[PDB]
Amino acid sequence: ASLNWSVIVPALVIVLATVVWGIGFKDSFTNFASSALSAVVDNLGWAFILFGTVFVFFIVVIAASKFGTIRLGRIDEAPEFRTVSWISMMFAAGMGIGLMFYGTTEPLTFYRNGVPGHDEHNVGVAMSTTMFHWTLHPWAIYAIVGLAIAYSTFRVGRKQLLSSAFVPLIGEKGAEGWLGKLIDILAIIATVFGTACSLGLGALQIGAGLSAANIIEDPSDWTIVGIVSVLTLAFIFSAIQYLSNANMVLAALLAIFVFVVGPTVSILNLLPGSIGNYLSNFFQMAGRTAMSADGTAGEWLGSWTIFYWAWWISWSPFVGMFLARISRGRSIREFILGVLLVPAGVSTVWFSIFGGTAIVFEQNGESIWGDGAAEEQLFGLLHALPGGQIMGIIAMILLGTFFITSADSASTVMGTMSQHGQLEANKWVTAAWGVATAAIGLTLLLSGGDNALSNLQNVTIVAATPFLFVVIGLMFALVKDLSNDVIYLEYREQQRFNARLARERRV
Amino acid sequence: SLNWSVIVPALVIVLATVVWGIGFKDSFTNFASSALSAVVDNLGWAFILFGTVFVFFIVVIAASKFGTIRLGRIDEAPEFRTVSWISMMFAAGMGIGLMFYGTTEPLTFYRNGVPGHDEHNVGVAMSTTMFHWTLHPWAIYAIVGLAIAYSTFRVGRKQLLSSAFVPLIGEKGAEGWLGKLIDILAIIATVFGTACSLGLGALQIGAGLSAANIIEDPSDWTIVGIVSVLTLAFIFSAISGVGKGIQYLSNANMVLAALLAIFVFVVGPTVSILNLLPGSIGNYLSNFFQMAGRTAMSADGTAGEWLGSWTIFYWAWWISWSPFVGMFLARISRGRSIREFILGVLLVPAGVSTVWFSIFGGTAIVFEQNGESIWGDGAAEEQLFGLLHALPGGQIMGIIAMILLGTFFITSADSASTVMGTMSQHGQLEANKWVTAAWGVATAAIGLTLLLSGGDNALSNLQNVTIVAATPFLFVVIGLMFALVKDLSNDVIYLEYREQQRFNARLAR
Amino acid sequence: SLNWSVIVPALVIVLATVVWGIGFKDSFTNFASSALSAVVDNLGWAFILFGTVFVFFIVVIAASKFGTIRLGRIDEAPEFRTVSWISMMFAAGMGIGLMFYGTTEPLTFYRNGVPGHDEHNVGVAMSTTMFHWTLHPWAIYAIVGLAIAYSTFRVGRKQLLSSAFVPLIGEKGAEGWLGKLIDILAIIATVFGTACSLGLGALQIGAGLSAANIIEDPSDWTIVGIVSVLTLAFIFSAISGVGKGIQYLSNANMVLAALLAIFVFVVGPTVSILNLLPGSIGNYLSNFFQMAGRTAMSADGTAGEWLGSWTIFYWAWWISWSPFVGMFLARISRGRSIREFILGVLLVPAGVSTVWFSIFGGTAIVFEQNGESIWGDGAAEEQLFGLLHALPGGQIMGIIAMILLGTFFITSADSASTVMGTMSQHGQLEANKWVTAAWGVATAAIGLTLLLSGGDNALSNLQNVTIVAATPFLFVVIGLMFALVKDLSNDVIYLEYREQQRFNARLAR
Ligand SMILES: CCCCCCCCCCCCCCCCCC(=O)OC[C@H](COP(=O)([O-])OCC(O)COP(=O)([O-])OC[C@@H](COC(=O)CCCCCCCCCCCCCCCCC)OC(=O)CCCCCCCCCCCCCCCCC)OC(=O)CCCCCCCCCCCCCCCCC
Ligand SMILES: CCCCCCCCCCCCCCCCCC(=O)O[C@@H](COC(=O)CCCCCCCCCCCCCCC)COP(=O)(O)OC[C@H](O)CO
Ligand SMILES: CCCCCCCCCCCCO[C@@H]1O[C@H](CO)[C@@H](O[C@H]2O[C@H](CO)[C@@H](O)[C@H](O)[C@H]2O)[C@H](O)[C@H]1O
Ligand SMILES: CCCCCCCCCCCCO[C@@H]1O[C@H](CO)[C@@H](O)[C@H](O)[C@H]1O
Ligand SMILES: CCCCCCCCCCCCO[C@@H]1O[C@H](CO)[C@@H](O)[C@H](O)[C@H]1O
Ligand code: NA
Ligand code: NA
Ligand code: NA
Repeated sequence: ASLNWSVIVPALVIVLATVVWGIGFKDSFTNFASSALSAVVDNLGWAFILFGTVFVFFIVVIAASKFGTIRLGRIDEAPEFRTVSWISMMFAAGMGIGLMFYGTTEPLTFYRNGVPGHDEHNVGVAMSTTMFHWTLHPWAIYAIVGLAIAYSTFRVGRKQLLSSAFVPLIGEKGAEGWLGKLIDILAIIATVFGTACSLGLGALQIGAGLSAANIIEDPSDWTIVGIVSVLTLAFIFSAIQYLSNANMVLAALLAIFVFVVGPTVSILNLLPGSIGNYLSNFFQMAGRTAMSADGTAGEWLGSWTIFYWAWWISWSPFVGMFLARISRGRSIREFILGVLLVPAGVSTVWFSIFGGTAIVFEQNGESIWGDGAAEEQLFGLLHALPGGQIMGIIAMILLGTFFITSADSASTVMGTMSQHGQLEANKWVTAAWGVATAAIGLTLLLSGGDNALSNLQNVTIVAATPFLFVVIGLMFALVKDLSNDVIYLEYREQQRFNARLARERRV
Repeated sequence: SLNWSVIVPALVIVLATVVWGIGFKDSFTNFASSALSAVVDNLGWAFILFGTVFVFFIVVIAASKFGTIRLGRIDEAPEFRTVSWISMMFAAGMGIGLMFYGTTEPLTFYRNGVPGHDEHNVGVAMSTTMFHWTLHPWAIYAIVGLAIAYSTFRVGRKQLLSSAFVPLIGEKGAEGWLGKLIDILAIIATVFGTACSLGLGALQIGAGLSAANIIEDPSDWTIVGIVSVLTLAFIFSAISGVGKGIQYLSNANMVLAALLAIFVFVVGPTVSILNLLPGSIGNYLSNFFQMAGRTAMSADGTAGEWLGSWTIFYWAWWISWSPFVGMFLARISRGRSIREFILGVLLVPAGVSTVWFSIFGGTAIVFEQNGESIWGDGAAEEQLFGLLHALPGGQIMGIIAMILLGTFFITSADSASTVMGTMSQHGQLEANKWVTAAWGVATAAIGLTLLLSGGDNALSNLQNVTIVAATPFLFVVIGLMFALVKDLSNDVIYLEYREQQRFNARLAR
Repeated sequence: SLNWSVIVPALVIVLATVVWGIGFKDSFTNFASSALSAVVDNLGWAFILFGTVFVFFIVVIAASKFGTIRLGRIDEAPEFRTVSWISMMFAAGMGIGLMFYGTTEPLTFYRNGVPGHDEHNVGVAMSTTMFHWTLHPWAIYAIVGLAIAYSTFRVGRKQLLSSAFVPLIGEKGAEGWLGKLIDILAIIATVFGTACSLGLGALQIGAGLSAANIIEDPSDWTIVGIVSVLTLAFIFSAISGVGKGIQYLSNANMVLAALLAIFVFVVGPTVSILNLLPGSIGNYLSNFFQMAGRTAMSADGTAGEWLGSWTIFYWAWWISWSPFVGMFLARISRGRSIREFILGVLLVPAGVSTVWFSIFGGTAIVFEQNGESIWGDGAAEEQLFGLLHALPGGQIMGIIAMILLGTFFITSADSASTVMGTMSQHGQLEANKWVTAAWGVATAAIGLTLLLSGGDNALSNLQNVTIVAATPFLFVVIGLMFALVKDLSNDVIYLEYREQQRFNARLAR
């Protein structure tokens, strides 16, 4: 049995090529990234937008059908994790700097400028579209992949790999053929690029925060390299439930502080308004394409919606693998519902607090927009409240933990996929994957410079385009696998044997 | 016998309110206004959010596996015929809200508009009226009635609100201070809700008698006489015990309501009404979750006063009526599945309300459009008769409207006094006559005080007081949601199969 | 064993219509216009309300416990392959409506707008097209087909529309005057709904021939020739009934439709079509109840003309096609679950329609936006050919569209004639050849008289006559809902248990 180097060599060489290209040819690299972004958006925004909603419909249908009763493993099998631990490690493994970066910038921006098909200065629209971007589509994508891997690995006992879940469509040989290796390579590439995007955004935010805190006058690239090296040493020392709990506690502390000291009643007013507007406008936002607003929503979608849909598909491999790991013995209905609704509620509360505070300030006359730097909005908001100077440090500690709870899980899963789904993989390969993620993030940030944000968005969309089709195909693979279950095999066989009525009619 | 520990606090608060209202009608009004402002500003979000959470919760309970549990033993058959059951359900749960706001509400929303929408929009008017009168209120009633029914029949506990919280607080908690507090809150909510209904009924009857020329001056003594008659009835009803007064008056209510609705339908713009019907339902389900999200931050944060006048007042009113309506619903729903109940309570009254508002609001809106407006001086109690006198043969339908105004009240305020006696006698099905009479007189008193104070308005005071009185019971209803979930999850049929999971969880480690 | 009592009433109505249309082309037009106005004004609410009630009803029936029943002997299996089954359902369910309104409808709504919305809105245009062509119509078909299938296979009753009403009127009623009336209404609706399609198809073929410049100028003789050809086919195709011509022609229909769709998709704005697709479904599902609640008094009360032209006409058209399409759907759905037939009928045709309207309406709208408008004179019968001639290699596609029109009509006309034969022969599967030929000739004659009358437009006359003829059958479908619920509830599997619950209720003391 040959070792799985056919999935290691291509990914390494591709990422090294990307690194050298981004270093030595910054202008050419940026031009190529922009051109690829334009092509991908123009030709596959429809695919992203359509299947974003098809995922949510598919997941609800699966949990409301006969398949919901199944359990992940042998019949009447019991779980191994407590419910509270299960959710605490669900939310903290599939989240990063997304909430901290776009907690304030997103609803405030949509309030100020508006969205296609709607006029500016509409709090309901701002909050509804934020909830759209952060509540049910993103976690439906994770639920589909996690459910597929959990079904493939526990009920059927296959190896813990993405290619395994495709066995019904392609067969065991196909799982071990070129197609399975291609799927694994695509998964690894998507993981690396998604995590690089997250690392870059988080580093930018930490740099802006340190600049605001007056520790540093101007954020230097050397500071970013130092931060990444510190993270490298930290995780290397590490190589988790404790860190997940710490993340939840720190996030709760910061949210509670802002809620108590900010406009409490306005936040609590925005809660029901946010949820109601979200479900009023759910399919009007899901049906938004480049042909809306007389064909003027292309740029907005490429900047906001398609970026998010590609971003959350980049993280689907390693988040889905983790969720499959931590969901042994749970029913399908319980997996799907925990995953889709607990993180959705957390995100709702987070965005309500921070977006509501920002919008209330913008209404009162005080402004935290400033120059419009998306990386300094959080710290501007905090410095607009008493005790912000001490909560900045808690925000920085949280930021750090949000990527260390995920990068830990990205590297572990990437090691797993490179060893035929072994529970533990080579430490050296894990270190190499961590270094690769760091290197990709750093080169993207440096190459982008002024346009670092846009460069990250373009690259993640390009890298995540291939895995959209993998996730689409995995829907059919999961359906076929669930249909062909031991419970219903005999019944469907009886119907198939009763298929002689067609022959009788032809007679 | 009688508790004597829930009665005394309740009577003390009622008498304090009465003396405050009569002795100092300016201080009372000022306090009511201040408390209303504070309550709205600090708990409108609670009212608005949980109004919708109730509907979601009850729909999920009906749709889930728990909707098969019968509200009796497993081999149980309903004791009431479906038509009689639903007739009593509607007659107990709807007082004078369809008569008072049948014409006023859609007409007001057409003329003035609604936050976040342009005026003179018939679809919006009808949709928001249906929002206020269809699903959200009967969802509250279904939750409370289901909790009490499950507590009393399937588990056999005492017929009280406290007994439904045994899952959360246990028997020692249901007999301690918390049980007494819940019973006192339930009694107070019932008294204040019924008093608000009594005040609105008295106002409407006075206006009607003015219109019909039976009495020239609607002075205070006329209102006292109206309340005295309205109390003598509804006290003889649950006292003489000469027969099935409750069922006979329920049937009379339904018959008179049908008669008046049919009259207006035939003599009014029939085709316009029938056009409104599908339009009303479509625009409702179109804007159902956009109205559920309307709050004090909507319309660029200027919708507070409108919500205080319309939505929060309604949500408090229906919450305050929840205790005794829920107890009655539990009473007449033995041996009915947890889904037949949750779908005969949600859907039948919602359809009746839809038809009622379609007919009356459509007639009013069509008259407004055609120039024969009936707004007059804007008195909410002078709309219906103003409408009725605008149709041929309507001069003799004022009397039927009054008879109907009365019957609606008598029927529900006889369901309320019976249940209050039951609560005050540790869950005795057949309450004491004297306790029933005392609660009826207390309700009448409170209604009279609320009406007399602030005579210039006489309507804002009712809304302020009912919101303030019903604020505490919102949390009781939410706790009822959790208690009901726990009690359904801990059924014997589910216990016998789920115990193995807990037993084997430790072994599997 | 011909009926001779259902045939004669239908024959005299058809002959009266033909004579009136031909010999008096002014009186017929005036009467049609007057009847259309009256019917719309007094029953638009009925059409609009029950359109959505049908969708809700069929969804509930598929979701409820009745979904598990099989439409055959217990533990029976389907007799037709799923792909062939669905191909036949789509090919018989619809004829020349996607070829006629594929381009005209979305383009018209994009240009002029719809009531309550501003013009030049792509989302609105697509959403309302989808509304007219996706869920409501196939819901009507599902209801009627399910009723007939359950009456015939599950209960072994006769294959008639009167038989499905046995639960409500009893066997003596099924052979009584009411059964005869229902059968006559079914035949009349079938004839007058198929004549509408024949007229539209002939008009479009004439326009296409004019566009191709095969004929110097169209004349009534060309229309008569086209109608005669389309009658010879569909009368020469039902004669044999042994060579399996219907399945082969259905497959040919699907193949040619796919070919034309693929050509337009590849050569037209592919990316814009693909952009519209998810946008279409989203906007449908957003404004699904906003459109369901659109009636004659929406948008300042000027939606009457638009509704009568578009939505009520569509509703009436599909209701008129319901008898024969439902009987055919029942015919080819033996031994399938109720849920599997209701999903197969509702969803696959809805998806095919969505894709069709995307590909064609999207191309038209994109051309409108670019300035290459295909509107021309505005005639609805040549928008498609203008569109095709606006694309490279669109000259052969003219001929392909013509053949597709022909096959479209033939596949449904054959089934209509066969079902009329079964109706006229007491539900015999194999009808007499002469009855089939006579009914085909009657359909052709009605189409011709409708087309000749009102020669200036010839389309408004078709719409008026279709609405008038399909009005009576709306109530037959509404009654079919109740009949179906009664027949499903009283099933053998449930009859053995609900008796216990009924007996226990009576002794509830
Ligand atoms: C004025 C207001 C009017 C409108 C009100 C509408 C709002 C809700 C009203 C209340 C409805 C409660 C329904 C709950 C289920 C009850 C039945 C049950 O136990 O079986 C369910 C079933 C359990 O399986 P089962 O045991 O096989 O069920 C059958 C039983 O065996 C038992 O079988 P049985 O033989 O005893 O038969 C019982 C019978 C009882 O059924 C009924 O009577 C329920 C009727 C519900 C439909 C609407 C109300 C109709 C009222 C009929 C009576 C009219 C009276 C007058 C009132 C109206 C006046 C105008 O049938 C059912 O069991 C009902 C099945 C429900 C199927 C789905 C219904 C939705 C249809 C949607 C059609 C439209 C499609 C396009 C949508 C486009 C969207 C953009 O579970 C499900 O399939 C789901 C149930 C829940 C469905 C509704 C959920 C809400 C709708 C979506 C809301 C939007 C948000 C969605 C996402 C969430 C986040 C936002
Ligand atoms: C989280 C809040 C912020 C929003 C975040 C995004 C999510 C938005 C949606 C939030 C609403 C969730 C509604 C509840 C979900 C279901 C929860 C659940 O577990 O409930 C039961 C799910 O039950 C259901 O059937 C769900 C029904 C949901 C109905 C929709 C909500 C009500 C809508 C009311 C308004 C209607 C009118 C509006 C029309 C426009 C579980 O039953 P079970 O399947 O475990 O039982 C076993 C049995 O075998 C089942 O047959
Ligand atoms: C824009 C306007 C919108 C208007 C919308 C109006 C919607 C109306 C939808 C009505 C749907 C009713 O569909 C419903 O189907 C279920 C299927 O089990 C039937 O269900 C019924 O079956 C039998 C009694 O007959 C019982 O065993 C069962 O408890 C009962 O619920 C109901 O008799 C029928 O009423
Ligand atoms: C404007 C017209 C009305 C539009 C309404 C849009 C509504 C969109 C959002 C749906 C959210 C569904 O959430 C799921 O519900 C399932 C039950 O259905 C649960 O099983 C599941 O757990 C839970 O996540
Ligand atoms: C505008 C604001 C709208 C807010 C909408 C929020 C909607 C919340 C809906 C909660 C529904 C709870 O349902 C129960 O859940 C239990 C736990 O899963 C089940 O055990 C039980 O069976 C079931 O009845
Ligand atoms: Na994390
Ligand atoms: Na009453
Ligand atoms: Na056809």
